[PDB]
Amino acid sequence: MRAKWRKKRTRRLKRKRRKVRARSK
Amino acid sequence: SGRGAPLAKVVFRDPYKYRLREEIFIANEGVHTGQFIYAGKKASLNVGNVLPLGSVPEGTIVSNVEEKPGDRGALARASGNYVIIIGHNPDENKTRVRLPSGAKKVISSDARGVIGVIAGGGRVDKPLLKAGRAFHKYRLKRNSWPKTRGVAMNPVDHPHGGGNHQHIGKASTISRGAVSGQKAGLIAARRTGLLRG
Amino acid sequence: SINQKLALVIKSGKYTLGYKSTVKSLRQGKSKLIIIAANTPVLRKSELEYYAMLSKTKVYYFQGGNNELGTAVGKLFRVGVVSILEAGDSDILTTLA
Amino acid sequence: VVDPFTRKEWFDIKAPSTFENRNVGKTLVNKSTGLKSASDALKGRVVEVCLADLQGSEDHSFRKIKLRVDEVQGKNLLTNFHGMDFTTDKLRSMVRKWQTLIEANVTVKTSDDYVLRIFAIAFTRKQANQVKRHSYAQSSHIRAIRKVISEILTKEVQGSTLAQLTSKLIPEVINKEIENATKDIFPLQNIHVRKVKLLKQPKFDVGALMALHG
Amino acid sequence: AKRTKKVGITGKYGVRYGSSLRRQVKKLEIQQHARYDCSFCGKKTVKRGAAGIWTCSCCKKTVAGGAYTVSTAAAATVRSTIRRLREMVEA
Amino acid sequence: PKKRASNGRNKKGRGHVKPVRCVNCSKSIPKDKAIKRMAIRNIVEAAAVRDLSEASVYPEYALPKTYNKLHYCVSCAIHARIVRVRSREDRKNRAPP
Amino acid sequence: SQVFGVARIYASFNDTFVHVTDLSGKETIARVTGGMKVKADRDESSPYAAMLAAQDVAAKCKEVGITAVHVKIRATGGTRTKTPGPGGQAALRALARSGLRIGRIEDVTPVPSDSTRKKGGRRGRRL
RNA sequence: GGUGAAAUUCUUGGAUUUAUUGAAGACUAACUACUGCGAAAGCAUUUGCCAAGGACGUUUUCAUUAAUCAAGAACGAAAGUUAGGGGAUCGAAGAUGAUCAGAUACCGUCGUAGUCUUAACCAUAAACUAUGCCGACUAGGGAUCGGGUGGUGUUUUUUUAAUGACCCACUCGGCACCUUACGAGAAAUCAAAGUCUUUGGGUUCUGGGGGGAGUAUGGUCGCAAGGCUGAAACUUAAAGGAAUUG
Ligand SMILES: [Mg+2]
Ligand SMILES: [Mg+2]
Ligand SMILES: [Mg+2]
Ligand SMILES: [Mg+2]
Ligand SMILES: [Mg+2]
Ligand SMILES: [Mg+2]
Ligand SMILES: [Mg+2]
Ligand SMILES: [Mg+2]
Ligand SMILES: [Mg+2]
Ligand SMILES: [Mg+2]
Ligand SMILES: [Mg+2]
Ligand SMILES: [Mg+2]
Ligand SMILES: [Mg+2]
Ligand SMILES: [Mg+2]
Ligand SMILES: [Mg+2]
Ligand SMILES: [Mg+2]
Ligand SMILES: [Mg+2]
Ligand SMILES: [Mg+2]
Ligand SMILES: [Mg+2]
Ligand SMILES: [Mg+2]
Ligand SMILES: [Mg+2]
Ligand SMILES: [Mg+2]
Ligand SMILES: [Mg+2]
Ligand SMILES: [Mg+2]
Ligand SMILES: [Mg+2]
Ligand SMILES: [Mg+2]
Ligand SMILES: [Mg+2]
Ligand SMILES: [Mg+2]
Ligand SMILES: [Mg+2]
Ligand SMILES: [Mg+2]
Ligand SMILES: [Mg+2]
Ligand SMILES: [Mg+2]
Ligand SMILES: [Mg+2]
Ligand SMILES: [Mg+2]
Ligand SMILES: [Mg+2]
Ligand SMILES: [Mg+2]
Ligand SMILES: [Mg+2]
Ligand SMILES: [Mg+2]
Ligand SMILES: [Mg+2]
Ligand SMILES: [Mg+2]
Ligand SMILES: [Zn+2]
Ligand SMILES: [Zn+2]
Repeated sequence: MRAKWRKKRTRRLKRKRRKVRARSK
Repeated sequence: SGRGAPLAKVVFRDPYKYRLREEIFIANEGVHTGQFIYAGKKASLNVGNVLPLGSVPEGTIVSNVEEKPGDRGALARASGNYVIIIGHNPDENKTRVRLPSGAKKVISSDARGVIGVIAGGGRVDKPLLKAGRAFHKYRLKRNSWPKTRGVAMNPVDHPHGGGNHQHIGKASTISRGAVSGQKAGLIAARRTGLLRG
Repeated sequence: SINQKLALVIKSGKYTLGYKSTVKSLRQGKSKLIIIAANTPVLRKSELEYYAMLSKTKVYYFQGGNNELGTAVGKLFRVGVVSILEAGDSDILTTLA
Repeated sequence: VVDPFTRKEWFDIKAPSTFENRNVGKTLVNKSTGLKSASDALKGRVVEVCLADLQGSEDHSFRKIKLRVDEVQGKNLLTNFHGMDFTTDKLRSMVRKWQTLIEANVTVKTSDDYVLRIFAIAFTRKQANQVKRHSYAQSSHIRAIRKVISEILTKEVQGSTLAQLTSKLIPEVINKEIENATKDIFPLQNIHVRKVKLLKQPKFDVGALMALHG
Repeated sequence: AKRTKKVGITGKYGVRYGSSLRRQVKKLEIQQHARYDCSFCGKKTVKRGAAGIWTCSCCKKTVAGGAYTVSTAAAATVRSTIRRLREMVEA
Repeated sequence: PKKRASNGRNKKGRGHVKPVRCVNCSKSIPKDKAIKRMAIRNIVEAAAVRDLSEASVYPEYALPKTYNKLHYCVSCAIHARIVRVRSREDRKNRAPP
Repeated sequence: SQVFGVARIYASFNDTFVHVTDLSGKETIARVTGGMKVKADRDESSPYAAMLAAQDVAAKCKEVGITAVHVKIRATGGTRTKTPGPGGQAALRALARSGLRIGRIEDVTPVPSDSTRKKGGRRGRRL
């Protein structure tokens, strides 16, 4: 749970939420 | 017309008769109308000037340079291109030079070149944007445009022709020792696929 | 100083600028020293140089071009040549090399 | 498998007249066989020697000097000046901490047309009565100290021929003359012309060489 | 008013060819239509002819130069390198 | 808790210093933090000089020292003999030997 | 009355070099390196290997006529070590006690006014 | 060659090493420090031009013009983005030789982008003194950088001067340091982190248990990577700070 990487993951897996809410148009 | 670089019309008096012989050079970046140009072994080292290669120090940047002496210019004539001199061998005078393509090469130290860089550099940095822009490009060059892929023809017309899908079928890298009618594709290629260099 | 020996000249003295005024300044011998910009053509330069020998008027060549000399005399236009007529209370007439 | 040394021959080296001890040593070259001109394999070589050897005394035990082989008069190699440098120990021992280094260079051309770069070194020293431990210069003194040094270094070349420069270097004369110009600006201790490098040479003129043979 | 946010001169092209390509020629169309100062008469009156042909309005010197600007960075450097070399054969 | 008043090491009043490279490790380290030590030694170890004394021509020849300045990162410096962990109250001392 | 060559050792780690040449440097005479007197693949740097190297070196220096030698020891340098390998001392001593006349030694290891990046990454060679 | 030791690689077309040269691009060693400068980010080769700045000096000048600041602006390491140059070195990716139970890690050889640069973006770092700025006051001591003042003072010896260097003494201003607390603090420690329950000199920002979460949503900036602003359901009795003994 190194913050640097609990936070890389937090972004890796939040642009994914952004890029999948645009499929749903 | 049809040349990226511009040309310099340069006039000299005739040494052996009372007239003018005008010469048609390729313009090096920086020479201007009304400039004086100096041509020959003792001519000084400034852009515009033609000198034999053995008479220019190692590092000089030159264009329109001869392969054999007196051929009047073979290497490095297109816009923005030049050759660097890398060294000398005054025993049987030869001069090593690097060409635009990155090829090194040795040529007779009497081979003349013009100091500086061919004008018009950077031409190929602008997107053509439009078929027509390239229509008129080859309008003034030769009937080589446009190009239909062989894969879109019938097998009567091209090694790549035919088939119920558009596909090449055998490998597309062709032996160098192939024969006319068979050399379509990547002739004598030695690798292939996207580079790492 | 170096360059502002011209700031002296415009206040404490009289000057004229441009080519065909500094031949009228020179055929009449009443010009003590002229300054020539760097980019004024060579043919122009040797004409003002010949008027120098005939008027016993010595000459200075300038680091910048005609765009730079204009601002050097606080003018807002290009000036290829300038003629000094009186230093008056300046420092330039004597002190040069 | 052939012992390539038996095909090789010795040539003794004589230095310029400007040096006390002229005959130095010997070198080696393959013998002049068919189209092989060992003369050409000889000229162009260079060798560096401590000034202790050229002048016998050891107060120039630093200061190596290079020398290059020009025309050979048959089995003797007459050589000409090529360049001088401070051995790295002498150099690295002058750069003690807690004191300011000063350096300058200037590329000048000599009476005989020789263009060359010459390097000066100098370290500020403490004044005798000092109580603070460092004796640093002040960057305006350094600029001033730098300015005067380049003027004398330039004035001595072109106010001297190259051979004259050899004549005026072995005595370390210009160190004093630089010491006699910066005395009023800051103390300074290790004033030295640290290096001399030959950048270009004129047409041969073998006459100048044979002036250095006796 | 400000006529447009970013397209600038490439408004003529409208919506076609892709924005990045349009942005790529905007750069060079500004360069090539610019008025360059004259190295001879000091006037901002040099404008491109054909590619590589730069010529001043009044003083009418013509300079062979870049395809879209009057002096490519490469030729500026080359002028440096030759000077550095010339300044040495001069010594 | 803050272990040293020098924070890491000896930089007060600039903000950024510049990096050097450990001679053993190659690691980047700010110059003010590096552990510095001079290897001032002769080119001869214990003995081997009077085994070379009569081996030399040149009656009068001094002994040239071989100079080289060394920078250590913290980790290397600790792992060699260069510095050692010190007590709490012993860390405030700048006596070399 | 005595004659001269120049020594030129290279005290690297992983190896030490000993080869002498005309005071010119151009024409050289027998090179022998520390990895010719061992074949363990590792200890080519070792002092023992350097001794056997100088001893086999000086013998060839006698066979042609080198009375004496000036020496120029040299670490790797560049951006790499500046501190000379362990088989430098051993070769030099194994050269005096070998019977050549000497004097005028310099450390010629190359050092930059510095420049160009060092290998390792900024976290250093970590093991 | 490289390494703990190896191997990948190179080599009788002579490598490695030597000597003589040449090119290219980055860097600015040693000198380099409890030293300087800058609003901060940061700035170390020479010289030239260009504007700028603090401190000091001052029986010059205006006279309250000032402190701190929602809104709004400039600058902002490294990496990253777009285009041209440049591309020696190092080198995310990658490729490989090892090591390993595995080892697309550490170590070894390569190596793309990158590293430099111009023209545009980006706006963030343990961007740290983890200490807002202005003002006032309250201990002891020795150094140092700048500027000034003083002395039959040492050398400069140019004869003595006079400067520069130095010495001693003062002082204004700055980077810091030592001792100590009389005071502060949970303590580590602190000359401010003091002049506070004996609680008020002026002002700006931020925090209110731990998670969830800098997430969701709206807005906005960005080409993008992302930045700025920013919840709630829900869950939990501790997380946490400093020190003590083992
Ligand atoms: Mg097609
Ligand atoms: Mg069809
Ligand atoms: Mg067919
Ligand atoms: Mg086929
Ligand atoms: Mg087909
Ligand atoms: Mg298809
Ligand atoms: Mg297909
Ligand atoms: Mg008129
Ligand atoms: Mg801790
Ligand atoms: Mg400051
Ligand atoms: Mg910082
Ligand atoms: Mg050193
Ligand atoms: Mg090895
Ligand atoms: Mg470890
Ligand atoms: Mg070789
Ligand atoms: Mg460079
Ligand atoms: Mg300083
Ligand atoms: Mg430096
Ligand atoms: Mg705001
Ligand atoms: Mg940045
Ligand atoms: Mg950046
Ligand atoms: Mg690029
Ligand atoms: Mg690269
Ligand atoms: Mg590498
Ligand atoms: Mg990998
Ligand atoms: Mg690796
Ligand atoms: Mg980039
Ligand atoms: Mg912004
Ligand atoms: Mg922040
Ligand atoms: Mg903070
Ligand atoms: Mg506070
Ligand atoms: Mg205060
Ligand atoms: Mg106090
Ligand atoms: Mg003072
Ligand atoms: Mg005084
Ligand atoms: Mg006094
Ligand atoms: Mg909470
Ligand atoms: Mg949002
Ligand atoms: Mg519980
Ligand atoms: Mg704790
Ligand atoms: Zn014009
Ligand atoms: Zn380390």
